Amino acid sequence: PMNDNEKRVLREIYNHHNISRTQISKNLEINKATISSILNKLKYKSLVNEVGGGRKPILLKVNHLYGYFISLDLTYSSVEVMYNYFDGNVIKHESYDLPDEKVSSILSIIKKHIDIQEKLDTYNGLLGVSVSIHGVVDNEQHVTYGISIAKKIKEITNVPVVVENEANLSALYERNFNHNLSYNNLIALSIHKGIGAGLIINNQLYRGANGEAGEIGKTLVSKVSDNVEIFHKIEDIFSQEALLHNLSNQLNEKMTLSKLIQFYNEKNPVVVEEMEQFINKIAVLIHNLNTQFNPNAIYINCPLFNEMPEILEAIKNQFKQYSRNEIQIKLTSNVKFATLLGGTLAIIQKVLQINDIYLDIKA
Amino acid sequence: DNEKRVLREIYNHHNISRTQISKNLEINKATISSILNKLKYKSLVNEVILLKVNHLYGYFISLDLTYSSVEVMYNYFDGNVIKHESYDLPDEKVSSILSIIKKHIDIQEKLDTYNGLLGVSVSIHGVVDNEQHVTYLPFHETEGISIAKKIKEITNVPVVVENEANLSALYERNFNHNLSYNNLIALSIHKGIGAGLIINNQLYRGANGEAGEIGKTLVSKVSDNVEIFHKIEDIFSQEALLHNLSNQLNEKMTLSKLIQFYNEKNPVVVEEMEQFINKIAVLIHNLNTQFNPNAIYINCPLFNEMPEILEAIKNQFKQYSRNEIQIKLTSNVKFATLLGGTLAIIQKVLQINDIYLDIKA
Ligand SMILES: [K+]
Ligand SMILES: [K+]
Ligand SMILES: [K+]
Ligand SMILES: [K+]
Repeated sequence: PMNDNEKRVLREIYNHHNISRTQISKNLEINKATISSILNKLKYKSLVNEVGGGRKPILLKVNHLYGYFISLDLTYSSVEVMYNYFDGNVIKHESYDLPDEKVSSILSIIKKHIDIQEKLDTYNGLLGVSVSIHGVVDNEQHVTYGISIAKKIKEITNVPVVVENEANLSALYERNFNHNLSYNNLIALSIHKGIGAGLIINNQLYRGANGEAGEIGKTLVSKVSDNVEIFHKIEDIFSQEALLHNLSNQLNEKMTLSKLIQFYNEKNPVVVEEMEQFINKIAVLIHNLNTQFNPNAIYINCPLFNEMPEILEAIKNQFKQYSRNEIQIKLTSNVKFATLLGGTLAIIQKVLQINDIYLDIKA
Repeated sequence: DNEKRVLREIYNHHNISRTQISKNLEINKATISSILNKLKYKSLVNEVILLKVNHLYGYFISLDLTYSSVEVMYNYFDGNVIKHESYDLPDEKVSSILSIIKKHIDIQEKLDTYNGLLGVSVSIHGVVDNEQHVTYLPFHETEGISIAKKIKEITNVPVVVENEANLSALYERNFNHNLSYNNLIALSIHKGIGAGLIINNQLYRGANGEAGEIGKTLVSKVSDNVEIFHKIEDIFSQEALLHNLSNQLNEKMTLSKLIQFYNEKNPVVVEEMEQFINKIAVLIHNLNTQFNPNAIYINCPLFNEMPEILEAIKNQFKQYSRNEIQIKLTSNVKFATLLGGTLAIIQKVLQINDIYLDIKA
């Protein structure tokens, strides 16, 4: 009957660390008697606990032992497995090598290394699974890029499942990480094999009509050759994979990220020249994203930049040649866990059926 | 605010019964009758069984500051057009705009309404930040003057200032609300390239009011082994097209001359048009991969004069994408911007955020 007000009070508890009963009442404009009644039902269901002059305030927190969630990240070479308490806090994290591209190999890892009957000292055990992918998910949870990998995971685990693009999940993470700065407009820019963007617009993850918003890697740019204008996808020019493939052709050897960093630190001229060009293209890309979306901030997740964070200053310096806008240009706020923790947020929101959980999980 | 909800229902459903309002809002008939009696008492609503927004409560002014004119639209309280006037703009000066406003608008005139002028919307070819500061006005000389403050001082009513493409997107939202297109773009192609963005049924302006300033996107061209970056509005805006045809044909090219030379099948013009159509198709593909809207509404004077070019854009778009995005021309050539302005001032004065009224003239 009071399902909505129970959800509202629970959301306040997630969003405000050790909030008082009276502060919940004030935030929601609901009388103290009704807030006390709602809290008693939430305490009775083991969802919330009380925290251990004049009257002492009653402080509330989410009961981390109510159950746990699993956040999965299906990368190009691994299966990342994160376990989170009901309050979002990290229990443990594991990384498994992915022997090949097969979905069967992913499912084999999930079956072999995840014990779904394990309660991890929680009352209800596994409550839900988030799945992060390097692909496109439509608004009806269909992976569009026999049976979907998410539905295959839903059957193996037998709990609610959410599937989402990795850049979209990282943007949810950045929304909550920078919520204290009120950055209600931001972009999580992903540069790896492709170029992807997680878009936060007016504090909401914007997915577009088909879940393809922020598929910036597919943007077409022209180059006139032999008096013929040819269009190319920007991710075929300056994704990290395109940079490595280009350098493999120029140096006539197989280039890996580790070799690129080594050759760059050694100041190999072919690599230095290509890096200056790559840095310039990314600076122009940030300018273009700013004139299109005009966010408060952009958070770049590029393995090369995470290994050499000083390149952020070269991007910022090159950006100044094109624009005087004060957009915050940053690297990802959490190299290891932004995507995984964004997944934790998405599964919490789905299982609870509560939007705008602003919880900033520190890990 | 149930009083605001009932008023919004009456705006959104022209002639709605007391029982239909009750059903739409899930509020009992007695409370709806009580709310309606207060709204009738305030002269905001009139009876026709059916309820209508009292058009004689007052009126609004919607202004459009174009490159060469000051467009002045008068609207009743229900949004209906009273009249529209167009004044020549002698020069770029903001002082000349204010002189026209002071000379041709009688703010004491009630126009048979009870309260007279209730508010003014101002549409500009430029950037307005979220604090109503005009931060970019390319074809007009500001001279330090605050458009918002100066029009508010002259008219003594609430004033909203907004980008023309943003106002056109607000107009398309109302026009295509029955199709539930909560994500759309109003693409403006004239001297520059601009976009009004509707995201999740709301006008998205960005952190500085610069969202959709797509004309400033930089693209590179290698010349004499040097990579040079250019703003796309300097390459394929309508002005840029006319400029490159002026250099190729060695004569001053106007829109009227372009259409004439195109219909005559002048080879320089026919090839440049095929290239222009292709660049706009790629632009729509790029906007779709960036924003992925339900629909895009293009406002380009060349396309409004030759609407069949929409089919050539749609055909060329299929070479790049299989997406089912609706590609259309503006739903109202003459008044989308002005009527979007009417909507923005109605929403501001009433403090009601999702009004879907669709008048066309
Ligand atoms: K990445
Ligand atoms: K995305
Ligand atoms: K100003
Ligand atoms: K705009």
